[PDB]
Amino acid sequence: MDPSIIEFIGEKCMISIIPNFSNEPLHLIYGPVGPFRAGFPVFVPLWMATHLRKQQKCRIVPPEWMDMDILEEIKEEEKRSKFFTKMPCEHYMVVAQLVMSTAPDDVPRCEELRTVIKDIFDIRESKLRTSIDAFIKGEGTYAKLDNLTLLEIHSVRPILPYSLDHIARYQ
Amino acid sequence: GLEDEDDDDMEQITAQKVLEIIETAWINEMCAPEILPSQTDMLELMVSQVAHMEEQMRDLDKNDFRAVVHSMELERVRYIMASYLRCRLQKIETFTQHILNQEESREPDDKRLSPEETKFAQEFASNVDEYFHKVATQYMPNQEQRIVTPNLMSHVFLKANVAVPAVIVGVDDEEVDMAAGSQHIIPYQLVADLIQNNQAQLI
Amino acid sequence: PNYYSIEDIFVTQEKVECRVNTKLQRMGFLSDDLEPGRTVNLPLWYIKELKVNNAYFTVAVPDIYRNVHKAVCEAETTHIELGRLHPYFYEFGRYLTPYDRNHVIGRIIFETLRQRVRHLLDISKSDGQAAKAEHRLDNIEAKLHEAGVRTNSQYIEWLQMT
Amino acid sequence: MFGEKAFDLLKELERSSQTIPAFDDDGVRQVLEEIKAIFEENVAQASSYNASGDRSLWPLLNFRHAALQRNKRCLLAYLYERCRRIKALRWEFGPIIPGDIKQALCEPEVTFFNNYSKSLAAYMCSAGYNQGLPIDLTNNLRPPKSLYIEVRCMEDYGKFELDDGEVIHLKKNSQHYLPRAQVESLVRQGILHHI
Repeated sequence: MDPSIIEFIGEKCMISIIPNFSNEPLHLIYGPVGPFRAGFPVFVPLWMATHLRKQQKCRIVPPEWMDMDILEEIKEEEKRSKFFTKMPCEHYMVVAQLVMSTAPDDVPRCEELRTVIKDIFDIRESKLRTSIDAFIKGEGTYAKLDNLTLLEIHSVRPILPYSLDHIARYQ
Repeated sequence: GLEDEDDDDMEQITAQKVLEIIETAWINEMCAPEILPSQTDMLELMVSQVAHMEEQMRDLDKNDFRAVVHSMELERVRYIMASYLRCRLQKIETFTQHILNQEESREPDDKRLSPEETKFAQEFASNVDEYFHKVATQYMPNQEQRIVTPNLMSHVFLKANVAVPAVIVGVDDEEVDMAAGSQHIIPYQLVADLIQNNQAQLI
Repeated sequence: PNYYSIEDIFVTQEKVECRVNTKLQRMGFLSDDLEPGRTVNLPLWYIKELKVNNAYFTVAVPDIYRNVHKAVCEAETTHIELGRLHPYFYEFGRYLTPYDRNHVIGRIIFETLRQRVRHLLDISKSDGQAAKAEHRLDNIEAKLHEAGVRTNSQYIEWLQMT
Repeated sequence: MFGEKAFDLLKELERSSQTIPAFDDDGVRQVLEEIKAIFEENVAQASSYNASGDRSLWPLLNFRHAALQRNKRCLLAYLYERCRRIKALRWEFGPIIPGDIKQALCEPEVTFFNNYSKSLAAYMCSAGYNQGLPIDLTNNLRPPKSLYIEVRCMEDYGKFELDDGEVIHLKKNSQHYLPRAQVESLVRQGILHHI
């Protein structure tokens, strides 16, 4: 648990971009990568778009779950979500930060998305405290993940359990 | 025998695939009470892949792009390998007491532990006594209780990977309501069984 | 030889107000003979392993520990206030429980700390400068308190490249 | 005090966080002059007719037992925190640049220190390569670049850079014939937050 440790997890996820070159001094690295030729999309992980966009080589575009409309209806789904809601790729709180950091030289609508993603973030986080104001009787066989994410749950992990076990031992 | 295996065999195993093949065995070792099974195939896995890749780079050692990209990936990998062995080093440096009781129960095969760790363990267990040398060894004890990492109830978070109905398995509690994408939280004593099946996962 | 922690030996020292049932000899640290009944303070180490059924000393509790406050604080488990007149209050029974002969204390302790399962709704942040609420504390809840402050203080650093 | 001081025992290192002037071997001398003052009583009455085999002596046994407990475990702390923080900076460098002093080695700690150094020896041997490639793991993280130039830093002392330069003056203006293998030790000890 760190701000970057889970980027050695999460940053491996995939996006799809367009570079500006022909094939490089080497053409392709033996692996799942596809061939490099300007003017067309190519699918990549995310430990390069950092390296690439600021290397002034190419453009970049996001996945589809980054919008306004889908992330304006998912919240009203979440409002009645007595348990959980829709989960676009399940570590989407970090791709947004590493995209909206550099990318906004060309990306559209680079603030209102921040507005809505925090507006979902806070509501689900405050949800993930009220589990605790009902969690009774040492019920360590009954709890919630059903459409939970990861980037929230490290914000609880060292507080509650590390003491909860040796405390609520009595029941 | 039955070749075409995901290990070093008659087929190409991917850098990203070999990323996967121990990413889980790192992440479960991260958040857990005690030591988990050992693995040693990585050692001739990694350096074989890494050495071939590095010399393939050293041929074309002049470019600016593709050497750095190969190197970046190598760096991430070496990060994960170092972190894995570091955490196991710490947990054995702690759990140097009654690890030895299981190992003298059988000295398991490549499942539980690896030999160099036992080298370390006996090295350290001897050293603490020969440092205690200059405290009380003209009057060292004249005639069990020193244990460090026994506890098996630190509540962890599970990820199920199975039948969306309740696949009931060996575990003490009412493990009902297993799922495909879900979890009902539990501790570690009652479940050190599913994970050795790789049926379930941690986070 | 313990459930260690950095509080290695804030562990077996908590002093009591034990009574006397019958006579003893040669109190040592305080007569190879005495009367039946003379109140005396005692530590917890040597009493840790002297046979609850055996009767040199008696059914014996302290007064904050005596059932009156403790009962009305499993009813005042809403704002039982602590301070530093008894700083740690969270695993005392995790030795002392069975020595009452009136079986009262374990449920009290569990309800009190189940209130911390109810309490720490609020302690979720370090909003600004140094110190906020740093004297209602057992110093085991202080551990996870600092820990949560740490995790939030670094999660903050996550919230952008900051 | 009657078993309290270990929090006082590390206080030689109270300032020594990362701006450390130096370090010392505090707090053992009178404190283990104790232990030979007490064993006399701890084993005075061993199976003796001093009391003709009676129950009353049970506080004495536990007295010895708890005395051993406190002594040994404060010793474990004075050992392990020293090794652990030193292990942090010893992950920030091999025995290239050892401690600021090597005068605060509490004499038997030669075995302790060097064994942990040989921990990393085993680490190097098995890890990195099967034969053992000492795997560059926590310092000198420059992407592949030039091998020989010097640069500016922020005033470290200890002056132990035996690596491959005549005299480089490892401080601010360690600015001399520095090869790559010379400068192979530093990322964080208080040196190059600034090139």
